[PDB]
Amino acid sequence: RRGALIVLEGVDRAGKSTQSRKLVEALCAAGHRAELLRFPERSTEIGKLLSSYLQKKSDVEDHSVHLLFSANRWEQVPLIKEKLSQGVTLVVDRYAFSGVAFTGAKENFSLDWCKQPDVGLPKPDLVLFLQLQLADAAKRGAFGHERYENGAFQERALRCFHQLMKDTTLNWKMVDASKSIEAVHEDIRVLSEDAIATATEKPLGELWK
Amino acid sequence: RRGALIVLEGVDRAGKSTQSRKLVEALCAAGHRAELLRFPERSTEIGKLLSSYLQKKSDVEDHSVHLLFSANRWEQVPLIKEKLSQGVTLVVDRYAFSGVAFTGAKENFSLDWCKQPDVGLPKPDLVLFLQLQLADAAKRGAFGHERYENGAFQERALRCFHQLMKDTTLNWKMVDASKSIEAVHEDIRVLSEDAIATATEKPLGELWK
Ligand SMILES: Nc1ncnc2c1ncn2[C@@H]1O[C@H](COP(=O)(O)OP(=O)(O)O)[C@@H](O)[C@H]1O
Ligand SMILES: Nc1ncnc2c1ncn2[C@@H]1O[C@H](COP(=O)(O)OP(=O)(O)O)[C@@H](O)[C@H]1O
Ligand SMILES: Cc1cn([C@H]2C[C@H](O)[C@@H](COP(=O)(O)O)O2)c(=O)[nH]c1=O
Ligand SMILES: Cc1cn([C@H]2C[C@H](O)[C@@H](COP(=O)(O)O)O2)c(=O)[nH]c1=O
Ligand SMILES: [Mg+2]
Ligand SMILES: [Mg+2]
Ligand SMILES: [Mg+2]
Repeated sequence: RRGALIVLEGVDRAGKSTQSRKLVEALCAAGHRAELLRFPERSTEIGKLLSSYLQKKSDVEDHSVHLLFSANRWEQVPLIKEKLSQGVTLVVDRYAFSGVAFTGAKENFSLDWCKQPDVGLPKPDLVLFLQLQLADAAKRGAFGHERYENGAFQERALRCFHQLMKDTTLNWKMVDASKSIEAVHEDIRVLSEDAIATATEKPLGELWK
Repeated sequence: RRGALIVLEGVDRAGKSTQSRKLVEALCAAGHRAELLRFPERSTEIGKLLSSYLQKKSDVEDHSVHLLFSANRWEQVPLIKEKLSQGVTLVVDRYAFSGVAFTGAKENFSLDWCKQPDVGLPKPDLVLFLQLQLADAAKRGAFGHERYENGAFQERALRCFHQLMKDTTLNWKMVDASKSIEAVHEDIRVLSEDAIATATEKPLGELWK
């Protein structure tokens, strides 16, 4: 019976990476086959160009870089489909919603244009959005030095995330990411176990189509 | 007064590269400022991944590779816009129509999906399509060893080129590429001088939007 495709999204410092790793751990301890994936996936050739751009070691024209982030996803599709088909649940730290939110926060990029490259990807069974006080999120240390890590940019991407949340065909769940690490974890684990039990029942969908 | 953006398209061996170089030469000898561009532009980091894929030194998932060909274009947009704004006419050996025709010849790729990444690019003032007997085109030596260089694939891309030709908002001109090199050249040169004279009159357009 297939695994579920579970995505964690949220603004920076909302706890996506910590909860993603802890969810895989709890799922494996509850006897599921589960694995962690992340985007961008920095180890391929595309991913290294992307990693360079984000660290500001290089600049890349905005359209091209949007397309590189989408291709980075499509190159892992064969692996995603295979693992799900084998009953492995995949927990993914960011996906195409981050792709659309971060480019669409830039001037002159329509939401529509930014979604197209990602149309057709494996459609998540569950899209968790980790909500946190952008401020009460800055009290989570301090913006890193990477591109996009500043307040104003974060605010334009959060609006984009909110447009994408009006999709009713995507199973979006909000999570209050202000609680402790263990409490966020328990909320996430329960919605994920629920999605996994239903997933083995419907075919993997296609994103935005 | 801006330069014109002139694109040459056609199936393999139709003479796109030879006519492109000869057109730039004739335009420069007639006192215009003109330069040659080609896609893919193999000297950037993206272009090297693309060059590797085409030579079959590497394989790349079909969606990702489509997106890489489009990003390769967008990374030269700043340069395209600047040169045109300075009165330099640009002669481009293949553009987004080849991008759409070659991926859309693959199974399960809609024309619509394949056009999106390229929506918004600098809109050619003149799109020359070099028509030639796919057969009478094989008498132009023999298919190279690169990807896509086979009859059946060429036939599916020619159908895609034909769908794209129903656009009425693109100034498409057919050229009979079966004649000699010098005769094709003279036909091309005259339509290009004509487009250059009108171009200095309307703003550079946006492709497919
Ligand atoms: N619920 C939480 N409460 C407090 N600190 C947290 C919480 N979740 C994560 N942290 C810490 O906040 C920082 C950002 O967490 P991280 O998982 O990297 O978030 P993201 O991937 O969303 O940026 C890290 O130091 C992490 O350990
Ligand atoms: N009109 C023409 N007639 C005959 N041979 C031609 C003609 N144009 C080009 N050639 C030759 O055909 C081959 C393919 O031409 P080329 O310009 O590389 O086409 P493309 O870029 O469309 O593949 C080359 O050997 C070229 O010199
Ligand atoms: C997956 C993805 C991430 N991003 C962003 C969000 C973050 O700023 C950055 C990577 O950050 P991270 O290490 O916090 O996950 O890249 C895009 O701009 N496009 C994309 O497709
Ligand atoms: C520009 C472009 C070319 N192509 C193709 C057409 C040719 O097979 C190949 C490059 O060939 P060339 O050296 O004959 O111009 O790449 C795509 O598949 N996508 C694209 O965006
Ligand atoms: Mg993280
Ligand atoms: Mg559309
Ligand atoms: Mg050529």
